[PDB]
Amino acid sequence: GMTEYKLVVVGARGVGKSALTIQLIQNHFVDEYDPTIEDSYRKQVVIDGETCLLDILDTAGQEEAMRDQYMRTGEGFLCVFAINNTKSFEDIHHYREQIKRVKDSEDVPMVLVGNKCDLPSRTVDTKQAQDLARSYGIPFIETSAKTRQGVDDAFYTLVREIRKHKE
Ligand SMILES: Nc1nc2c(ncn2[C@@H]2O[C@H](COP(=O)(O)OP(=O)(O)NP(=O)(O)O)[C@@H](O)[C@H]2O)c(=O)[nH]1
Ligand SMILES: [Mg+2]
Repeated sequence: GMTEYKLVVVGARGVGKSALTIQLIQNHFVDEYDPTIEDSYRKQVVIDGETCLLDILDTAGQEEAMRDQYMRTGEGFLCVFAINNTKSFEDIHHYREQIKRVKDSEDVPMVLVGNKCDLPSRTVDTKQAQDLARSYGIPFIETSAKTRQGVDDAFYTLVREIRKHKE
């Protein structure tokens, strides 16, 4: 595609940032846990009639100190938590606050992603996460990288949010 969208996937360790990205790009589910330092991907897609290029940065999970470099370069952010990891959900606000500080824009293209919805051990209610997304004024998408549930939707929705912001 010709229009380029710089997407950045952030969230706590182990929530499925890489598995989501690899499902989007390569269409398979990675069962292993290989911790990320930083990985870059490219994908040509047609969204809303426009062929475009997704430049995706798959980042290292936070330990608490997100890297300013990709918070400055990224145009939109996938903020990922796991529905069986209450702490990863509580962590989200710190990630959004760090991005908003670096951007010095009150609106920043973001999508909240609740991943691992295929698991039977949910501790984060869809309600709690929806309340957060509504307060931020951003979309909330539940995903499974394993079942591919919501994966395209999460990334494509983020591109739509970037489109409204830059234009
Ligand atoms: N059941 C299930 N397991 C998942 C899902 N997404 C990821 N996992 C599993 O969770 C583990 C961590 O996933 P991974 O994508 O590596 O996480 P990450 O957020 O990239 N971790 P890091 O920040 O260290 O790079 C792996 O064993 C992976 O298979 C999902 O939707 N469902
Ligand atoms: Mg990873």
